[PDB]
Amino acid sequence: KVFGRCELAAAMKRHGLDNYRGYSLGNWVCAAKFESNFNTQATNRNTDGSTDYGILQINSRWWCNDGRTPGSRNLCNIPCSALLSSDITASVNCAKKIVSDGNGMNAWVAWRNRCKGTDVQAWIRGCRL
Ligand SMILES: [Cl-]
Ligand SMILES: [Cl-]
Ligand code: NA
Repeated sequence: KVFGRCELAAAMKRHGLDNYRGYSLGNWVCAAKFESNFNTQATNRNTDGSTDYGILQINSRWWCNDGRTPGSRNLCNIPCSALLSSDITASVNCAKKIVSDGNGMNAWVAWRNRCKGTDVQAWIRGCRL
């Protein structure tokens, strides 16, 4: 499923991401835009053989099991395929654990390089929330 920008903002808000760990909703929408282009089915393979899954491109090296990242962990206790659902609950619940691990949203490279220090509120402007 490819979310609209306001559609995704409303779903993230319902799932508790607005101001979660001090990150306003615009940060989460901005990160999803540049990580996956709002596409829940996005996958990308990393150099170390791990793979990023879903609308927030969560890495199998640490966070989910795809059966093909040797020595990896599964800290969100989910199959990586669950991160590709049209239902974003699994992605949100896992992202909540990631952003709480000490490094905030710096875990997402696209957020650090393209969202951090910008007017992220522009990503939710005009949306009914
Ligand atoms: Cl915002
Ligand atoms: Cl980047
Ligand atoms: Na894993």
